[PDB]
Amino acid sequence: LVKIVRIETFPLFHRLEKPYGDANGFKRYRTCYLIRIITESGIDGWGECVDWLPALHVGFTKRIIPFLLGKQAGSRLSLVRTIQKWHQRAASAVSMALTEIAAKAADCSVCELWGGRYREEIPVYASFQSYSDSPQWISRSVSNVEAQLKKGFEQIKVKIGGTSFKEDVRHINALQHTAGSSITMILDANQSYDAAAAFKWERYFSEWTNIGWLEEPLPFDQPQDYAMLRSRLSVPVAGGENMKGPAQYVPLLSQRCLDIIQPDVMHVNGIDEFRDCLQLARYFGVRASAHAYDGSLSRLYALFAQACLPPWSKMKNDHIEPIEWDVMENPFTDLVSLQPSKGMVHIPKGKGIGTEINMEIVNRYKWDGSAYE
Amino acid sequence: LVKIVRIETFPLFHRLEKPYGDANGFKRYRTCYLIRIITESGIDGWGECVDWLPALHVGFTKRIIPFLLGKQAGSRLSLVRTIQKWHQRAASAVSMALTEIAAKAADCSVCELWGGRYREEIPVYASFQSYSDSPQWISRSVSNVEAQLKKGFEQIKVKIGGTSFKEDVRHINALQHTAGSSITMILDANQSYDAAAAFKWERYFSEWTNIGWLEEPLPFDQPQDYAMLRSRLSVPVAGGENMKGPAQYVPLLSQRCLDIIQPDVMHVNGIDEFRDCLQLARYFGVRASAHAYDGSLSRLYALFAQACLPPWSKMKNDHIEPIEWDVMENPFTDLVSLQPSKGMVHIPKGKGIGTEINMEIVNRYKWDGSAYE
Amino acid sequence: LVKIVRIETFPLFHRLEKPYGDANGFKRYRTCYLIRIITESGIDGWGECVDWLPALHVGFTKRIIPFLLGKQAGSRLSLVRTIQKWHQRAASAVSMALTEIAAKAADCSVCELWGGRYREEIPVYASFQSYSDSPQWISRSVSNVEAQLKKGFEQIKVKIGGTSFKEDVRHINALQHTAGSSITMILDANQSYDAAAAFKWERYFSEWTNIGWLEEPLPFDQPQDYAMLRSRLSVPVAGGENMKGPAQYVPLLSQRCLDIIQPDVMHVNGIDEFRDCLQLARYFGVRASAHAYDGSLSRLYALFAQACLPPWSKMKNDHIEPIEWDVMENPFTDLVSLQPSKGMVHIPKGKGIGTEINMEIVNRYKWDGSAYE
Amino acid sequence: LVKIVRIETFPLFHRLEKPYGDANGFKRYRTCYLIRIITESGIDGWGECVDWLPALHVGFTKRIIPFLLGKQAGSRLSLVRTIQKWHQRAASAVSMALTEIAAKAADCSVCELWGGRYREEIPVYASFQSYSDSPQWISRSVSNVEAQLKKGFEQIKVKIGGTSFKEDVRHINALQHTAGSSITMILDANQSYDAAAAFKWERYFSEWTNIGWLEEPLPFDQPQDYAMLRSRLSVPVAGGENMKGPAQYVPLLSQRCLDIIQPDVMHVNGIDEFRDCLQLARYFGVRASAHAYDGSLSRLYALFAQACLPPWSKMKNDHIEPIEWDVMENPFTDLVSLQPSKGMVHIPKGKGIGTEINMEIVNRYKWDGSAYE
Repeated sequence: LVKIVRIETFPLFHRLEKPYGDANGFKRYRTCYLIRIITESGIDGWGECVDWLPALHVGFTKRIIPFLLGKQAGSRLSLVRTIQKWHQRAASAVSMALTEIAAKAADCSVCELWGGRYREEIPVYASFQSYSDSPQWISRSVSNVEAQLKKGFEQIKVKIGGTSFKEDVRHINALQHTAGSSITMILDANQSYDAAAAFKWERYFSEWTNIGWLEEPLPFDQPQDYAMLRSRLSVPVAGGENMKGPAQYVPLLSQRCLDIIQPDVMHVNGIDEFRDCLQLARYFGVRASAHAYDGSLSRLYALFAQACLPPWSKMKNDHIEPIEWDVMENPFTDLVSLQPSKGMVHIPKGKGIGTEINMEIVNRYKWDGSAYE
Repeated sequence: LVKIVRIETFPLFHRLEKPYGDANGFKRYRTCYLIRIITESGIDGWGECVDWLPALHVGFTKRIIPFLLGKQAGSRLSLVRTIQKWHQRAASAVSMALTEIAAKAADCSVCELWGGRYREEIPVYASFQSYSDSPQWISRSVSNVEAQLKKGFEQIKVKIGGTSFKEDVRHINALQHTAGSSITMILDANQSYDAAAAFKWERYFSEWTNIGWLEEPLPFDQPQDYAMLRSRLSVPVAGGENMKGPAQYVPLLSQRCLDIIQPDVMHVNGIDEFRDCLQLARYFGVRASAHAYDGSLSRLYALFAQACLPPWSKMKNDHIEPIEWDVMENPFTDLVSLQPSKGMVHIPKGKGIGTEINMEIVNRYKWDGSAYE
Repeated sequence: LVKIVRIETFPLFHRLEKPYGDANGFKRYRTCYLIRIITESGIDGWGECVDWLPALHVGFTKRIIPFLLGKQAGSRLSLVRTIQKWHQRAASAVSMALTEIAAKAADCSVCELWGGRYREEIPVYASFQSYSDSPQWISRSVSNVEAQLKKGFEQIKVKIGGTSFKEDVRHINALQHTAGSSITMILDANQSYDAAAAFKWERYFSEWTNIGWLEEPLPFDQPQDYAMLRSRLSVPVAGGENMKGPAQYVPLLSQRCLDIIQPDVMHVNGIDEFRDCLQLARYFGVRASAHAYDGSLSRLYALFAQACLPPWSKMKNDHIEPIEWDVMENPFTDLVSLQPSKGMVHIPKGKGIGTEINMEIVNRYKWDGSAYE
Repeated sequence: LVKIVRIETFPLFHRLEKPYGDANGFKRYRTCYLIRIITESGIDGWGECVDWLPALHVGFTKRIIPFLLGKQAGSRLSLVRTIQKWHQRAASAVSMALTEIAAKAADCSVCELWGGRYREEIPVYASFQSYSDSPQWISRSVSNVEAQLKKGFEQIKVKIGGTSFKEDVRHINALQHTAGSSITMILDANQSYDAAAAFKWERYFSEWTNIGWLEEPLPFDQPQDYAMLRSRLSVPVAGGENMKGPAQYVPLLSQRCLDIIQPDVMHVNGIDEFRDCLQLARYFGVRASAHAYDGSLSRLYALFAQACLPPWSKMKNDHIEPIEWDVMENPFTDLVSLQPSKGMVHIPKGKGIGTEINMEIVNRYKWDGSAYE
């Protein structure tokens, strides 16, 4: 029954050396917002969220923190529920810090808190923001992908739908010729297309044997269009990274819209809601591969969640979905000291989250408090 | 700490002084099967299941126990999932025992283990096996109901569908005149009917203001008949107590078959799958009221689960569903010293399950090993 | 392995003393066509069909009999299958004679041949052809119904849809006032109506408590209209007496068109196909009440079939559907000596069909071979 | 004549010399449970079921046998329906025994009891448990298949879905090169996949001309996923071996889920319910090919049933579906002395089941009462 006594906030900001992006445009910076909740006993817990920092920082300092102080850290479901009404993304960060506190007070790991892992290794794919601001963007993308293939990644994700079909195809072709067919390739459209535009890829999908899935080809306004497209393509369709929770997945799965859902710990209403998304997928007989582009601490929670997820198939060697691993310039990957080895992540087994937040990163990237174009 | 070293079994049996029943026939006895899992550190936990005792006992002693000895008690998800292949009922009892151990090892209650409760009290309804083997069965039922109303139950469930509509209407009318409109009445058909037979009640549902729901009017073979009937009645329709897990509820809910689902901790694959049933209902926007007719220790788990469930409505004093409380002759109701007052059950707050199994009852009703019927 | 050696035919004809009818018009005569198949061993079997006698008699004498002679009586499925291609109604008669032969050669009853009865008593309703050729048709119908109520029939079927709604209502009202609410009344429209015309009865159905079902309100060209109407009425909808077999029921049941199907032994492809219709209904969760207006020997087979049918409900006193019992002038009711007693028929238990064909009737009503307006 | 006076039980057990399996894991032993029901007159009959022997044996000796003693053997429908409540598996064995008794008492074969056969020979396919515990599992499977092809099997079934697509394709390719296009190949996934995983085979189904069907690609939780996948593949889809009866097939067929249903005599509620499964398929216009992997005496019943089934097509030499023939190490294949020649099984024509249970095998493999695994 140990009360919350203090909460520290760490808005983080990093201007990118070279911009990159996807169909929505070029990213110029990366941000992160960490929280540390400290209880009466001294047991503490960390959380992570990502949103526009001026608005996010006041959400915490002016409303969430004053609410949380003096509250019972153990009333996790209740506290996260009430905060969800003010800022959903903040709510996810709080849910992480409170889970860490719980696991520590219980003297166990987070996976143990959840009833024990099924496995201690989780596959990851290298996730690229393939567009850059250069006429030579295709050759640079090819070089970047080659670099990561050297590291033993066997699965990659790259961007499409930001330029004409003809030009995207040239890019994908160039990657096929370097990577070869033993590398699995995922193509992310970031909702650029309509059904007919997406379908133009089918003639290539008919030939290629190494396409993992087609990701977010369409916006979600018309679920029936997803069901339509899915039944026409020769590769799996994934999506849903901007869904807010299990309730929003339910009708997409009832309508047979997707082969793979992709909840993001930070977009849904916290880690328990996130785990419910994964289970929902299992119950509907569909796959789940977390979106985690902006995560590091949150990404570790997605890995814990995957480790506690039952197999999706009876294939001895192919029965757990990979998680997204951002491979672009981003110092926040080091907030936790955990990296893949040959496309595989080994789950920390220690108490709480089994690892520590890298304070050098926290300190180096302290946000200067200013508005950032 | 938690390696499993010993498992004790307690088959229990009670011959009824006076038989009672429902549309499936008369119950002649009650049974219960308790297990006590003991770990290396001495931390123990209890589970309960119910099935025909000769076959259940051999399943534990010859398959389940030999498998569990030497296993790590904290690998709850994994172990339950493995046992679920040989025996779902057994897996449920195992899940409960492992949950108690987990909470004890964590030095918290089961509800705190799950992220903390939303509330401290849960409503219950008095559940009756209304039919007796007697021409005077209606008068008897009336007397039985009046007895429980004196204890301040505000909601009851009684049986229909075992005899002609005309005679069942006589029974219900008699109850209506004695209990009056302050008392909520739940009618349970136990799958006796087809849509047209069930629909005959509508002309009375048109007049009455105090029907809680119509329970299991039909078998579940044809889900579409449920959606059809639902749209025709003036009262909610509940069921699904014999569904084996959340995956079985999914198509029913996608098809808008039920107003209320009624999972049973002992019929689904364990306490975590049971809790997933309740979450699934919430995400589909349907109500969830646990079936708990057999069961005492499993009934306690159903109450913990309901305490950790967010509200179903925004009504200040009508936003959590009741749980079933068997009010018929059954000594196993005392296995756990928890009873409702004025139709409300206060949830135990102490470490583990916050209560002790009554060894007096366990010893008194030891099954003597004889086969029955 | 006993061959068919001889087959005798008995076209029967009876001019009605006073014509009666339904929405299709007045019946002026009744006909019956009996067959007797005799095997090498002397074991014989009877069958019954009903169709226009000139065409039916040549179907037998010129094609079916010459086919059947020298065939193995025991190859029932095969022989009935092949004859179905020439004349379906004849095929039913053959299937009956061959079943009788089988039961006799096996030294058991027909019910035993089928794996034993569930019960030995079957409820029947008195079935009226309510229209007569008189301004006083309502008073005569009232008198006819009163006469049968004296015999202890508790359920009746009468005709509607042959005249304006206003006039039919006057007739039904007159019957309600004599019979009272302890008599169950069935209303047969013989496909007179469209959805809107049928629905006009709903205002009366809203008031009456003793309506068994509404029978064949619409033609079957548009199954969706049945599904539509069923969901709007306050009484069950029955039909399907002109369906040719199980395959034709399947889509009506998949579309939730009917509460009760009504196969006719003589319209479907013989008795095994007929029993399959009954089982199909059970599997779809719907009721089955045989059409049997023109049957006597065939009616007995419908009774055997009902006796071998599992209950439709869990109601101790209401779990088997009645069969149709023609109560109009018709000497062929006496072809077999079996009559209801207070609305209940007791199934003959003896070997073969447990009864004999009444040869006095066969002889008295020999068809004179002439065309009959 | 047929009062039941004695019932003898024969649990049987065989430890495999070399384990084999499918995507669910490796089989280590085979079991069989035979019953012999003896009537007052000395007429007896046999039944077979398969389940975990300690629990199955107690179910018979303590519940089923005590119920049957003194009952009339000719009340087959009733007795089977009562037993179906305690134990479906047991009811199946009981149904078989009572059917043999019925046919014997009738002095005819089982097929004649059912109305006579349509045909005297039924095609079978060699069914393999393709996976072995060995790096050389592919070569072994190839050798095993070649061995059976030498016996003139023209159709085989092999296992997929237990390992990665890539490795399963290697296995199937190896089989294709050895067996060639004259041999029909059936691929059985044992519910390993989701739709997208199953659909990966389509690019090979596009090339191959000799695939019989794809068996159980998916679990049956979401029927709509089957209809979806069916419309995308170039080969028929079969399944349903774990459906409990015709009522469970109805929604699958209404929804156009399957090209082929695969009832199992021992998994449904008896031989009459099994035959209803096959009839249901015919009325829905779908194919029916019995699952018979375990079973020898029950396999014989499946063959009798198929001999009494009308053709599925109008193709002179391709109008009856094959039945499964287990070709793996299993001494219980000889319990009944019936084997295929050149992939065809000739149906026994003699009274009762036309054959004797091999008491040498029954005695050799007597279960010693020890619990296993």
